[PDB]
Amino acid sequence: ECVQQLLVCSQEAKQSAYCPYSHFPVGAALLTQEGRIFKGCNIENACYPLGICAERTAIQKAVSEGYKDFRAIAIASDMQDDFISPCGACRQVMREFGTNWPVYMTKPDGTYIVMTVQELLPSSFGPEDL
Amino acid sequence: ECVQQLLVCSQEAKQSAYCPYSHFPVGAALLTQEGRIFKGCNIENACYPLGICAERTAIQKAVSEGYKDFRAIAIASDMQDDFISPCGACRQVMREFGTNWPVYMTKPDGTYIVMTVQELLPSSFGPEDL
Amino acid sequence: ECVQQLLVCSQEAKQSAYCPYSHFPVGAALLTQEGRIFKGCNIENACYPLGICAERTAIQKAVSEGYKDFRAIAIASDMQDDFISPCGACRQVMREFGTNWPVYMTKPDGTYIVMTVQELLPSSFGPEDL
Amino acid sequence: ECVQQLLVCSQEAKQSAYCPYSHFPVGAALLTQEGRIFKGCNIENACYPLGICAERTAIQKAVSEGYKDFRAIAIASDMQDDFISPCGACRQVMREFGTNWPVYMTKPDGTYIVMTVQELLPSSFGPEDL
Ligand SMILES: O=C1NCC=CCN1[C@@H]1O[C@H](CO)[C@@H](O)[C@H]1O
Ligand SMILES: O=C1NCC=CCN1[C@@H]1O[C@H](CO)[C@@H](O)[C@H]1O
Ligand SMILES: O=C1NCC=CCN1[C@@H]1O[C@H](CO)[C@@H](O)[C@H]1O
Ligand SMILES: O=C1NCC=CCN1[C@@H]1O[C@H](CO)[C@@H](O)[C@H]1O
Ligand SMILES: [Zn+2]
Ligand SMILES: [Zn+2]
Ligand SMILES: [Zn+2]
Ligand SMILES: [Zn+2]
Repeated sequence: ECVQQLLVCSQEAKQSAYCPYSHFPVGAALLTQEGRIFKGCNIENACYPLGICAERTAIQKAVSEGYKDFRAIAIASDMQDDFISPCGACRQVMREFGTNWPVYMTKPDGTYIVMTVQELLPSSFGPEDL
Repeated sequence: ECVQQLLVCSQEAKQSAYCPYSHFPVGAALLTQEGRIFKGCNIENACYPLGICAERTAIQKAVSEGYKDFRAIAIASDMQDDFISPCGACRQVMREFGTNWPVYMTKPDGTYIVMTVQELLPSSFGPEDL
Repeated sequence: ECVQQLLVCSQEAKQSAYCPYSHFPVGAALLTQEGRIFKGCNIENACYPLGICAERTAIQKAVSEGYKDFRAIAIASDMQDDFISPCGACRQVMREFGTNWPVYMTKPDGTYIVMTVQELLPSSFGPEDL
Repeated sequence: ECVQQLLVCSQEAKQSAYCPYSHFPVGAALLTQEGRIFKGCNIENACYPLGICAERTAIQKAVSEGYKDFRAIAIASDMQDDFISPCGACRQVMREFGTNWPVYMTKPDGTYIVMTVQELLPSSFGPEDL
């Protein structure tokens, strides 16, 4: 039941969210095999397209530290009627570093649904096709 | 058996591909409900991130023409041992305009596997969560 | 080939804008050497990072159609105070296909200011750097 | 706070670069007002459009950590002929957090050229335009 640890960490991360345009804060906490946890939030830009997601910010922070072996990730948002699910782009970056690790799509209260990168990105495009 | 029509159109589209960096040409042919077909290819940039996929180029061309109701899309590449599958990002743009339409992931010879946007992007993030 | 054409064409292009999130419509009119014009608009996505600008939509349309020349491009917005300037990303895609050509930053007023791709993105990163 | 620190720190950052596709490593060292430095590298993806630059990786790391100030940033590459300049997209993300601060474009030589965010992206699009 260490999932609990991640969830709180992703809600903490959500606090540093820079989303002045959508006002839709998002946080994520990435867990490596080593046991270290990397936090990330969405970072928008006046030119919407140049923004970045919370999952991407965590993965990129971890990869820049040398951690490329992930065990799981938890996403948090202020949405109530829906679990917070990663977008196609984020699912593609996750895929770059793993196919069988769990993604925790939470709700503000602590409830969540879990799916692996493969389940989220079936018949995925990947490194091997290049 | 009009799928044939799309496939050829996506291979035609693949010819205008501007991929000097990956040398990995990709074409796509989008079919609207009206029956019109929109072609697209990947367009790279020295700064890799600024590039764009073939599916995205077709959808964006169609949307800029007022077509937002899609019936199907076909992707073509020069890859042999794998069907050409859309990346997470492209699956997210498709989702923006439809959840139940077919995506034709072809092979150079004409063989292919088909899946809907939903199957490709399960538990998807979408407009409604905003 | 002529300014007026670009002013009205980029203005019409703005009409197809798919921007339910920003409510900030943008249009683009890319004039090729041949004399053909390509219209483009901003096309947003529920996941902000996956939207795309009017200029890129226009350029991508052109390239996918075989045109990589470009004599000029005009941008338009519903912004009455100040001319819409392209975002750094667009300047970067513009540069991939030339650094001298003009970019017409306009106002609904019909009034405009013009700057070359090179002036918009000085000491730029490009294909030569490989 | 000091040039030398940024030159070596951006150089180390380049070591974590995940660039199996371009084989073009890039490092970034963002100096915050506080005096803390954030390293970043380019992190590519099988789908080129989904990679991310060293500067954005560095900036995003910082912001997610609460820092939105920035006193300067240095870029580094294995490019011995010419200083690496940031791509338009990076300049655009840089601008979102200030337009005056310096950008140190370097050479493995230790030699460099410096230009402000504003000089790199003149007559820029920004948050004020909403
Ligand atoms: O970080 C995200 N992760 C989860 C789900 C959707 C996309 N987002 C962010 O939500 C905002 C609305 O698109 C924008 O800041 C995205 O980066
Ligand atoms: O258009 C694509 N569609 C299908 C599958 C993967 C991603 N690509 C392109 O393949 C190249 C390698 O990433 C790059 O130009 C992408 O835009
Ligand atoms: O097309 C654009 N071109 C010029 C100027 C700004 C960036 N945009 C669009 O404006 C909206 C605000 O970021 C978003 O839909 C962008 O695609
Ligand atoms: O990090 C970068 N910063 C500065 C200069 C160019 C763009 N890049 C990276 O160089 C590679 C070539 O486009 C790709 O991995 C980009 O992310
Ligand atoms: Zn995402
Ligand atoms: Zn794609
Ligand atoms: Zn733009
Ligand atoms: Zn960059």
